[PDB]
Formats: sequence, structure tokens, C-alpha cells
Amino acid sequence: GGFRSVVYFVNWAIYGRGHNPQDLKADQFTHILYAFANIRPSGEVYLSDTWADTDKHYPGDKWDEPGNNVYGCIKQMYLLKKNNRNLKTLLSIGGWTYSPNFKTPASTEEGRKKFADTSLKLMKDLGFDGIDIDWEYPEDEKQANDFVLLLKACREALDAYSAKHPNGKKFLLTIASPAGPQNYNKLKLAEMDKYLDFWNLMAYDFSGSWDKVSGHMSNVFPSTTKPESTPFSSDKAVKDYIKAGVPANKIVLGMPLYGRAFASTDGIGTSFNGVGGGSWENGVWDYKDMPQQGAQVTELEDIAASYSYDKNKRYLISYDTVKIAGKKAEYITKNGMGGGMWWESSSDKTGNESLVGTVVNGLGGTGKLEQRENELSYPESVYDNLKNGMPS
Ligand SMILES: CC(=O)N[C@H]1[C@H](O[C@H]2[C@@H](O)[C@@H](NC(C)=O)[C@H](O[C@H]3[C@H](O)[C@H]4N=C(N(C)C)O[C@H]4[C@@H]3CO)O[C@@H]2CO)O[C@H](CO)[C@@H](O)[C@H]1O
Repeated sequence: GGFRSVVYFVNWAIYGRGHNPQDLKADQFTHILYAFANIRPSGEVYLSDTWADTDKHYPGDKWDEPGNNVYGCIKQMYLLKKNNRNLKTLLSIGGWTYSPNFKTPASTEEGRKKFADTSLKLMKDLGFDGIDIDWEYPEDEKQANDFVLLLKACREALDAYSAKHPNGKKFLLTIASPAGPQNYNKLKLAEMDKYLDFWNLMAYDFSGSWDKVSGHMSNVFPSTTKPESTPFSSDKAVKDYIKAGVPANKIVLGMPLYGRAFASTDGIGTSFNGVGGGSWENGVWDYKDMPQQGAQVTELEDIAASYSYDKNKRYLISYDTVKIAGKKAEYITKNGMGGGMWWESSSDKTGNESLVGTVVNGLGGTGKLEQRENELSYPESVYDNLKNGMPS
């Protein structure tokens, strides 16, 4: 099958970022993953923002109208799917912020059963092609086994629904995973793999506020010359998953569409104090705001890493340029990996400067993307417009 092109659409982008599902270059992707869904102690998966998610009326939504109906970004993603039939959508559950509350439901059968059922309920009501868990991170051995069992719960859940609808489609189950060794070495990766459609390796956040020296935050290869500039590397993670037994073609390489900043720095590998501002939070800048005035951009192709640095303000921002995104595409093809994943859809540029554009083209263009037709039929949906495949 060809490569996957996965992006995350984040619940909250419809606010300050102004990004709605309508303005996704859908022909560029195969999988939109909508983040994030939260979990209750019970195991109950629920929607983080029913305004964004389900209720907001976009242009095109009759306010009035017969039926019990869904709107929000869920209707918009379904409309994206009706128009782009190779575009699948997955509900993504967890996130850095909600992962404190995965361990308690995951430890019991009731909790996992409840997780599986509520997740399926949500998928089949809202028109999703599957679900994606993002538990950062199972912190002990027990939590890891729990994660295999939870995965199993969800795989069994989704499959039962497909059994109930044999003329319809099979459904997806993925996870966002750790590129840091201290986290993935706790995971039972190969047992987990049995349940998953693919893995979205978060091959980023390798350097940031937490560190003492400015580093590369999503570099592919270790700097031999300057070890302190590369505390992690994509490559270590990918070949470690592969020695662990994950098929490479199931590993989708995560790439950031934002950059992490460092203040009071001479440059890469030196100490910094502070991280400055950001586009939305401190120390984090949207790639489409790069490059900032007065910074020179350095591209280190051999380890596939780049950064801007302003010599006067002594500020470093680790982020990928098109040349670097191209080197990343290169690694994906060369190593026969599952494709590219991006966090997150609003921070990218367009046209010739789209990082995603750049990767799809180095993948051989859209013609080399995995052709898997999505699911438009949701017979059991609790929403009438969605159940009826959204007419006008
Ligand atoms: C609390 C909440 O749900 N939303 C917050 C929001 O928190 C976000 C951001 O800080 C994200 N960081 C960004 C946009 O750079 C952060 O993203 C994480 C994400 O959880 C990790 N998991 C993935 N996946 C691929 C699933 O990618 C990584 C990235 C790495 O950056 O996620 C949190 C929620 O976990 O912060 C905003 C302000 O930015 C706030 O309004 C509120 O909506």
C-alpha cells in the first residue's frame, strides 16, 4: 500500500487560531485525526468541547431543521469525507493534558470495557473511521500491560461493529507514540502492534524549556560532532521499534508544524535562559510565522534538522524548513516507513512553502498515498443528518 499522510485537527483551533475543518487541503491527506477527547474515571470517553465538536453552526447549517442533528467540526469533517473519499477521520483520545486520566480506567476490565464501548459509540455516532489513543505515557509495567489490554478492548469493540455491518467498512485503531527511549522501553510494543492499524510516532519535542542546552527538537539523526545539540533522534526510535518487532511500514513519522524556541543563547548546543514568547504559548512558534525578522536559518541536512537564530536577540527556534521536510520524506521512503504525520494542521504554510506539501511530493506525490476508501455509512447514528449521510 502507499504512504499515509496523517494530520491532527485540534478542537481548539476554531478559536484563536481561526482554523476550521473547511480549510484543510484534504487532497493532501489520507487521515485527519481530531484531538482531543477526554476520559472519565469510569472509562467513559467524552467530547472535550461540544461547542467546537458538535454544536456550532457553520455556514450551511440550518439553525432550525427537523431531526436530532450534529453540527460543529464533526459535521465539517464528515463533509470533508464525503468530498474526499480517500480521507479517513479518527477521534483522538488523550493528549498530554488528559493523559493523567488514562491509568485508573485502564487498570480494570470495567474501565477498559467502558472505554471501548463509549469510544465505539462516539465513532459510529459522529462519523469517524476509527479511534486514536494518545496516552502519554504508561508510566509503569502494569500500565503498559493495561495499554495492551485496552488496545485489545478497542480492537474487539470496533470489529464487533464491523461484524454487525459486513457490507460496510473495517475500522481503524491507532496510537500516538513515544520517540524517547525512557518511555517506549516500558511499552509492550510488539503485543500492542497486533491491534493497531499504524503508529504515529511523535518524533519531536526532543528539546524545549525543560532542558539546559538548546537542542534540535525533532532531528532525524544524532550529531556526532555536537552530541549536546541532539539529545534524541527519530532514527533511534524507529529502528528501536523495528528491533522490538513493529513493521516499519506501520510506523508513521511525526513531524511538527511548530518550532521550539530558546532565549539567551549563542546557538545550538549552548545554554539558554528562558524561551521567549510564542505564537500561542511561550517557547512554541507556528511554522507559518517562521522565519522571524533578523534571524538566519541554518539547515543541517545530514541529521535533517534546522533552526533560526537571531544573533542580536540571542534567540534560537528549532523548526523544520522545506529542505528538512524533504530530507524527512527521504527517510520515510528510504526506510519503507508508513508515511508522515503532522501536529498540527493550522501552523503550516501553504503553496510551495507547505511542509506537508513538500513531504507528499518527496513521497512521490498523492499517487503514492495509501488508497483506502473511507466510511460514509453510519446506520446506527443517533444523529439524523449524519445517519442520512448529510443531505441539505
Ligand atoms: C488543555 C487542552 O486540552 N488544550 C490546551 C492546549 O494544550 C495542547 C497544546 O499545548 C499542544 N501543543 C502544541 C499545540 O504545540 C499539545 O500538543 C502535544 C500533544 O498532546 C502531544 N500529543 C500529540 N499527538 C500527535 C496526539 O502531539 C503532541 C503535541 C506536542 O506539542 O497538546 C496540548 C493538549 O494535550 O494548549 C492551548 C494553547 O496552546 C490551550 O488553549 C488549550 O486548548
